[PDB]
Amino acid sequence: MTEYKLVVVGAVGVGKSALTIQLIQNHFVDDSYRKQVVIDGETCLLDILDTAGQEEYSAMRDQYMRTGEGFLCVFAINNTKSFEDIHHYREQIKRVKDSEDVPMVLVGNKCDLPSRTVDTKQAQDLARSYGIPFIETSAKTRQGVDDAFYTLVREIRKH
Amino acid sequence: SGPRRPRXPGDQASLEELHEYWARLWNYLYRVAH
Amino acid sequence: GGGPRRPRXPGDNASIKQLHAYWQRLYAYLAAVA
Ligand SMILES: Nc1nc2c(ncn2[C@@H]2O[C@H](COP(=O)(O)OP(=O)(O)NP(=O)(O)O)[C@@H](O)[C@H]2O)c(=O)[nH]1
Ligand SMILES: [Mg+2]
Repeated sequence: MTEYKLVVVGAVGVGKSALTIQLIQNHFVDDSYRKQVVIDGETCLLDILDTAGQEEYSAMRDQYMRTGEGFLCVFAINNTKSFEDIHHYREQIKRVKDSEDVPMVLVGNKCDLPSRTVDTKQAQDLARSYGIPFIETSAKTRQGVDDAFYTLVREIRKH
Repeated sequence: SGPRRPRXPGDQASLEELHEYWARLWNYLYRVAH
Repeated sequence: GGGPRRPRXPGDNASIKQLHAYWQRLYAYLAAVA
């Protein structure tokens, strides 16, 4: 049973906390941060760090982030600004980790909303340039939630 | 409002209880870091 | 007797600095036992 430390980042209100709660507690409304899962037949223990949208620098927060082995970079598909911000988060992660090659997954959340401003192709394109997977999720319907986290674990294991 | 500090796990806690506590402490400390 | 030493939680009244230490030590302990 291997331990994985996963971190969820992204702009204010994209759904980081809703995704974590859906993964761990299996519900959505509009504490545990650990889950035992079985990925591809292997039992895995996941600890999740659910970060803040409003950045505030501290040496200690960077230390908590550095413990992360893989990162979900989340935007909301109805918030173009949060999509544009993904670059900020990706570069902050490479910087905390002092690595050019950190396991990451691009997550487009709130896909239950028919009114979106970021199209699937736009997001797939960005992920392609990063060399990382793109997964669409809805914390609301639970669509893609397991997939996003499991895919991140597979990404970590590509290292 | 404000972050809930996880309660100390106890000196005879199981490894799983410590693991659960540690993940909560990770998030708590992240939240309160100022 | 002992292998990796289990840290004690610094208490309900602990400072954030004490908990930050505990957080590192508990990480190390849990990793050392795995
Ligand atoms: N329709 C819909 N609403 C969602 C989804 N995920 C989160 N929300 C809603 O979006 C709002 C913000 O969610 P939240 O989980 O707090 O996001 P956050 O990224 O943790 N915010 P913060 O940066 O402030 O910590 C809430 O109203 C929540 O219910 C989703 O998939 N679909
Ligand atoms: Mg949140």
